[PDB]
Amino acid sequence: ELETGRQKARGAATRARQKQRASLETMDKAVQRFRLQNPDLDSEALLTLPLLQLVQKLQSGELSPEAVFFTYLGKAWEVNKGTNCVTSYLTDCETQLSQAPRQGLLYGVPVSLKECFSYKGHDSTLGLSLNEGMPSESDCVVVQVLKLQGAVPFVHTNVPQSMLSFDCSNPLFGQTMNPWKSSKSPGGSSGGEGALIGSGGSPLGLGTDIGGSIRFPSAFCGICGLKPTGNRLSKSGLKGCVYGQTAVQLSLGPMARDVESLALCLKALLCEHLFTLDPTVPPLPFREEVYRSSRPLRVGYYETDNYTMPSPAMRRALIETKQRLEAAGHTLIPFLPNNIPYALEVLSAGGLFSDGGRSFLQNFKGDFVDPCLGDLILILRLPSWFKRLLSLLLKPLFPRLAAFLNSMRPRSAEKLWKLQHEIEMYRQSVIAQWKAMNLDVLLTPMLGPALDLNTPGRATGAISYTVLYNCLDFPAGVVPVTTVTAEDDAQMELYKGYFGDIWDIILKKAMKNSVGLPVAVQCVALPWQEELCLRFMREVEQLMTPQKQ
Amino acid sequence: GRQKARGAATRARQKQRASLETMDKAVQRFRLQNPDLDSEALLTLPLLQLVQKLQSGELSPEAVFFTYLGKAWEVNKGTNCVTSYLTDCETQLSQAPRQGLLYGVPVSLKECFSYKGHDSTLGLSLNEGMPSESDCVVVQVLKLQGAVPFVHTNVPQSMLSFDCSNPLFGQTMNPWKSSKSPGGSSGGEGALIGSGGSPLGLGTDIGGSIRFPSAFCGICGLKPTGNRLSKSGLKGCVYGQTAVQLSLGPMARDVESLALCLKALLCEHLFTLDPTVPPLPFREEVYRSSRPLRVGYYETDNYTMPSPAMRRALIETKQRLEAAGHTLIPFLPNNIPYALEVLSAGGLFSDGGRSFLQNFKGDFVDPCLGDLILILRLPSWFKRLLSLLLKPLFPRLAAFLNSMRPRSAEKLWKLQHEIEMYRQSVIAQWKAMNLDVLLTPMLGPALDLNTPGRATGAISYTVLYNCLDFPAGVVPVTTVTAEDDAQMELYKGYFGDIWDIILKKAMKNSVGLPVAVQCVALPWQEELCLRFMREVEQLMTPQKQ
Repeated sequence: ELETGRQKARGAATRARQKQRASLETMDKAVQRFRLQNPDLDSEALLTLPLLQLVQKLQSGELSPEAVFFTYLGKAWEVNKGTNCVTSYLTDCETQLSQAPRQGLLYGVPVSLKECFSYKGHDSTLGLSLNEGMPSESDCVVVQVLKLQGAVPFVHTNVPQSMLSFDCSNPLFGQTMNPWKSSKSPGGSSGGEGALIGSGGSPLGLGTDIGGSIRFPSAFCGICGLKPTGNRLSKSGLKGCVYGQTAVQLSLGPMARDVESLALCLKALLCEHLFTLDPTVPPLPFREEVYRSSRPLRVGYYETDNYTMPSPAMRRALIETKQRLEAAGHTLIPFLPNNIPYALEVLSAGGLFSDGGRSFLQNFKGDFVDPCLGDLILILRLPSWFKRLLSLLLKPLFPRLAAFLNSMRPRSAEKLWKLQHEIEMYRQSVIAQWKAMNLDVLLTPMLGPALDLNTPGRATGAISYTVLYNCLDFPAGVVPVTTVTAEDDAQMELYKGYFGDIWDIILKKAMKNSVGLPVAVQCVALPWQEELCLRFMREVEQLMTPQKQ
Repeated sequence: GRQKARGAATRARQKQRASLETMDKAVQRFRLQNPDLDSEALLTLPLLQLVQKLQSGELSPEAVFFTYLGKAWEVNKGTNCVTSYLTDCETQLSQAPRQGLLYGVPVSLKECFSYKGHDSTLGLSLNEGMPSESDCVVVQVLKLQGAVPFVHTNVPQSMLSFDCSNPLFGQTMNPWKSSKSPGGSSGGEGALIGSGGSPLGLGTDIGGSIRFPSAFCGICGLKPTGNRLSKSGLKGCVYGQTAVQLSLGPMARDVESLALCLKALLCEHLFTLDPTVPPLPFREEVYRSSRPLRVGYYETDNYTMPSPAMRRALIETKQRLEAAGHTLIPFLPNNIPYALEVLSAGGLFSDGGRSFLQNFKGDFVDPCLGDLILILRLPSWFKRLLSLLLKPLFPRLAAFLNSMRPRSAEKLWKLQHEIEMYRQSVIAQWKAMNLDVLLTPMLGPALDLNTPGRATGAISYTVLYNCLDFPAGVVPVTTVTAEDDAQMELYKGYFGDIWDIILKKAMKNSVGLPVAVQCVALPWQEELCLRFMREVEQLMTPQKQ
């Protein structure tokens, strides 16, 4: 196919960057006009309040919806100067401020949206040139339900190009940076949400997750998030670059400063509004008594998946939370899901690249390839025979690289059926394993601390803690527990990895210079048991960081 | 290479013979020891009253079990629907949980519902002599709810048919007319329940397998949303096909029995034993509701011309629904030919049926399957060649034959996304008209034996709602009058191809056969679908309530 150059892509970028500048300029001029009429307002007293108190003050009338909106809008503008997390300001959000239903459970709460969520008259670019100049006709289902619950969506946050990366850079809107350290990644693909919420710019945000896209940004930026069962929320109206892929399940969920906020958001979304607008979502209301329950829990755990070697901080975080849960009265049981290498190398990789990434590569024609994507584009473009040959060559010395590369080959519809059946069986397998040890819930090390910029796309193996539960389709949440100590960073010199392939070499360098950065833990429950998962997350939060309760 | 098949067929016939002999000796023992017991009053009792007398202790579980077992054995003589007698039942009978909602209730299972120590042959050789080492999930919950599964019921070969014959156990017959097919693939269940051999049964449905036998034999059936109930442990031909949703559901004499069955399944035990199933309890408030309904309806899908019996059945219920204060609204799903020919056909045969064909290595092809097997065996270049050669003459056959060609994984995604968009487009219409529920004709009456496999276009009324993945249920509303049967001489179809020809002959000579109607609701609204079925039953056959 004839080369079309980069001209159309270059023009798109400048247009996108302008829409970015104009958004920020409108925000600034809107908040300066508010402060010229309300100098009395205390910003810091407002901005430090937890979402639960904030929302109940909006209800009591002690705080006006205009006050909370323009303070957070101002905070958002300020944190954006150092992080670059906002791509667009939602123009007609001020008309929503006045229309907001007073009885709505999220009344007057400013909510941030990952760019993939479509908003009327706005681009969902995904960092992809061919998607710019393409305003959405409608608000997507979840946006509509947020609005109906009194919430105020106000910003689109940055993604990495295409969203198939856990970094946060794209040739259109640039690179998002971690609010704790300029050199570090905020995570991805919901990275903008991580940088914004993490630095106090938003009390609540929404992201998507297919391989760790909610949990990576949450852990890297020291906030918490929840990836629920795939079809617990409406996926309707969401921009993606590949459609009709059901093997590995894509899901969306809340990201917030504390877990109590997450359970509020989940309760707000799970209502008649959602179930009517998207009838394909099972009408499962938020089970309150399960979330509030204070019974002792049988908690499974592991210190390592025996695939990606945890950092000393990850290991330390896991053991510390494991020990404090035993002291709390919970029974802790060693548990490790069988055949993890299988789940990732053939089930996950194969489920995401069944077509050999052909449909995926369509979005990159005549476009730039952002450096934060690594060689993923270069590798996927190679012919099937070359992917096979290279895989066989690599198999003796580099086993991980071999199996991943082989699964990125196109197969028939027949072999897709086989694959989807094998995922169903593996799901049944881990559930059986789960029940035999009679677990309530599961505790997992969460990848951390934040990796250096432009490294995540070169260390794919690190998704082995997150993508496992998109494949299994289990509700999985992430909660911050500790920060990197000086002792933790020194031990990184004595980090070898389990395989010693080029992924481990890059990951060893990426986690250095990380003192004072946050490290999180992962909480996992059985499918449809997100209220159980939140209850467990609430416990973990209470024992590790009790300031948030 | 037919030695294996002849052996498998011989062995299966011995097991079926011994199954029936065990049954006979068991019922003769109980009848002689309990001669005082009134069997006739027992069998005509509606299931709701039957469990009520069982929970109160007015009737014993031993009483209801062997009374039904005797009837099952007797009706089997004219239908050939029982494939196997599940011997564990007699010990499980004594060990039934007293608190269970289905305590002492005998349940009949389709052969694909795997039961410990028994085969799920599906009419294939390669599955004979391979007993299940485990009860499937739904079978477990039934037992945990006090139910007693007693028999395995016959299916057409490979289960991809709405007839009911296989080389192992032979042909199943409609309990109303010997020359008629009982429908399929839950054909055994249709015949058994249809003549009072069982109060309750379980079937599967990929394209009408619950709704065809229920309509043909004159009983109630429900096809829920694919994943409302646990599919774990079910035997099938091809695994991993998710585009067109496979569903399982109850089959019984009245809709009240279906609701009681669904309430029993939608419990703690099902959700614990299969956590992949969304824990949606049975919403009593919805099923029991009596608010007027905005009812969508159509008399024809403009793809398969309904029989005069069908058309009358549709309008009559529509009329009584209007008379009962329900507002009736003309409604038709968009692009039905597109949904059948490219989506539904392509969904089931994305791989050209290669995986389906593997089960037929060295096996007999039952006449009831028609030309399906040799048509699939054709190479894709030749499937394509015939496709656009037949295109000018018979578009239906041409568009089906093309959709039975192998695709790449890339092409499946494209097709899966088209199914997701179509599902959203039909919902968009549904909301635009503000519908509660949808009324649909149900292909009937029963077709003659060996013609369902030669009239593939007749799946139109059923398969569409597997493609949409909507809860759909049938309720018998009328019977074929000689007047209706006479008008079948004027039936032409919309295309006049062989599918229209075979169907014209097959539906003839049907006086006295049951005609049903179809109730459709939105995904996960099974209890609303049952509420509608309850209404349709009450207005058309008030004696059932």
